[PDB]
Amino acid sequence: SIRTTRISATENRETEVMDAAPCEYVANMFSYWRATMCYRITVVKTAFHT
Amino acid sequence: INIGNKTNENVISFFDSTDAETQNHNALMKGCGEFIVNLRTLLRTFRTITDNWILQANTKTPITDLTNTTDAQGRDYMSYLSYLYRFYRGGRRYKFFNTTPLKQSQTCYIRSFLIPRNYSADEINVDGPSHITYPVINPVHEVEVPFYSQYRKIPIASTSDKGYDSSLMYFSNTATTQIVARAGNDDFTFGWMIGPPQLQGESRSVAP
Amino acid sequence: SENSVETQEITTFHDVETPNRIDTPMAQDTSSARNMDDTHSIIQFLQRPVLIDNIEIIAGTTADANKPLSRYVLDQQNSQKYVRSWTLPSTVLRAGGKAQKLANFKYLRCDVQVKLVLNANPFVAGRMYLAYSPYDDKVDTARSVLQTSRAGVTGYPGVELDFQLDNSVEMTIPYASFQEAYDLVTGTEDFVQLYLFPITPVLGPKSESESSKVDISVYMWLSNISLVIPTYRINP
Amino acid sequence: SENSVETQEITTFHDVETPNRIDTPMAQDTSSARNMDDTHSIIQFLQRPVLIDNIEIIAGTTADANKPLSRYVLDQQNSQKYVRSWTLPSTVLRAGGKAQKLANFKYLRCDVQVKLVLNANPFVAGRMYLAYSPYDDKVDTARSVLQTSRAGVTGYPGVELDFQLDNSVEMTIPYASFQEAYDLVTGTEDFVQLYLFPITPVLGPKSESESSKVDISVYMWLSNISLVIPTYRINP
Repeated sequence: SIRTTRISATENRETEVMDAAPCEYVANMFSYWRATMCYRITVVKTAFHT
Repeated sequence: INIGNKTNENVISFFDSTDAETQNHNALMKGCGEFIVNLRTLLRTFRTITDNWILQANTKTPITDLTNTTDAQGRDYMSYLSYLYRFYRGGRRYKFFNTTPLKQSQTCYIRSFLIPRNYSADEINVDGPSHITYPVINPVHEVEVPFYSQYRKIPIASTSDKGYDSSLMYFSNTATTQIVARAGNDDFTFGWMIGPPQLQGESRSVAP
Repeated sequence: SENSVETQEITTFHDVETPNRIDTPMAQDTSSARNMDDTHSIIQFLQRPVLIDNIEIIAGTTADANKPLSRYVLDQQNSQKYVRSWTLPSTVLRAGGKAQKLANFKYLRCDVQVKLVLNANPFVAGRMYLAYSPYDDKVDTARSVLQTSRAGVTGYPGVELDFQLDNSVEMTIPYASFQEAYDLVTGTEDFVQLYLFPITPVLGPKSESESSKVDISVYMWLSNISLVIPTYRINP
Repeated sequence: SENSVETQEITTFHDVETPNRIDTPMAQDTSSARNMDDTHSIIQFLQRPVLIDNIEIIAGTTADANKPLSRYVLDQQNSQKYVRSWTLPSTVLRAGGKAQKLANFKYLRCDVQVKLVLNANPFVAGRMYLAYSPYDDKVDTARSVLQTSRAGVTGYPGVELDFQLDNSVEMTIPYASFQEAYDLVTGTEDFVQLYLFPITPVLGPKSESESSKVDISVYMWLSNISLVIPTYRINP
């Protein structure tokens, strides 16, 4: 996500702000990676949605 | 088939050629050599926390005049893993690399001492366990602060209590600008895991 | 020195001597694509289910998808009304990119599987019937499924397709032709020709702005296949 | 009743119950396409030799096909003169309809075979050399085969190609890349790049209307292959 502030009448600063999963947050330290990923997809449904 | 819900947890997998743990040894033996396992091992390597610290001549300076600033950034490994944890125990090894345009009409030397945490300059004594180097013959100041605490562990940025474990005081004679690097000692370790805060990217600052 | 007759896949050579062939010093293993997946044979590749059709029913209904099965069929104009018509195996071979993977072959001995994943809300009832009829558009007019009565349609082989009891059906449509081993080049295969009939009309509340949907899908894949003779052609 | 998780080739399902599947009463064997040929796997299918190139030499010669190998190469304009250039495996994969049979895969671990069937009259002599050079049009200029001397060209791996002694050569070009398992989708493979050099000029009687031909042909096929990851794309 990009944060846009003001400095002068015609100049701004766009600072990149990233989210960080704990798998992501460790990987920023290191350069090259290799990992078996996982994902747990959950549906938030009622008793009646199919 | 009835109206209701179950949980029936499914760990279903994709590609299943070989066991994962076997290929990771074979992949690092040809690409790395070194096999990084535990993050406790990264608190033993001296990463440079500053590039320049222009210290005014003849002043007993606590490192907390730099530590309160440089625990925000997370540039090293101590302050970058200050966000994934809450408590810590263990002493902090410090190394000081001299980068001063030295002058021959003086005899430059470096002292070091102990203060408890977050005291100011004049409100502590000077006779304690010391160390001394001479930067004409030895540019590196090789100092380790022990872990002399009242409590078994310390949370980060505590309340109005102060002076509850020990840290460094840095005394010189001349206006020596330096490099400061650090990591924890042999028994320095974090604990009590939480989730991580955010990260900051590039700040190119385009005009419109 | 005289006998150089070697054999490839389907190919043989005839030279004077073994033509002084050099090769690798030692065949050392390299990058690990073998360790990531096992090799999928061509008989293994024609057993992958494909998303063919996606049929949505609303009751409704203005359209032909909920005209129920006629009790009697008195004339060929008022033939039996259905949902869709799959003319096997000419549908299952073209879809899923299979025909661009069984090119340069000639004869095929397949068994078509059919599965219906079904997903409807609990407030909707009804029942369908999934009949197949071989040579249904080749035989004389009176013998087809589309000309017989409701007792004659249901008497064909198939499976019940109730909503609340069946969220999946497994039907095995056999190798049902008189010709040995289906031709592919200049193909006019169309042997078994599938159908989908609603027996009862789909039922829901007669007040609208309620959206009573059904949303059927169809999966097909081959089984017990044998793919034999190599050629140079194929139909596009 | 709760556990309906079945497995296709590379595909898994998740239903509430086993959806009341009906099938064939008895799976009786039918027409005998299995008895006429055994099924050819996809690793078996990428081992068929293909007729790629058909090179004819007449001595002659006005053309570049009998400029002999230069003893020295002093400048890049006067580079080394050759016959043809095969940029493997991008030649062997496109030809023989192989790329329309390894579509919907991703990674490949091949070894390219090369055979030269040769057929010339007894009244013609000469000698050629079949060198391969990996990354020959990727590395810096001085390291390619086309810029080195005659002793440097022949020092590359290859085989002698004399007429009267060799009517067939067998060369095994290995898996010679740094990337594990060649990419196919958005492919720029071109790793090993083959060549064909004449060492001596082809010799025959200097009186013409005699037709001293050579007529080389080239066969290539893959070996020790592993074809692993499934995708939906491919390059045309």
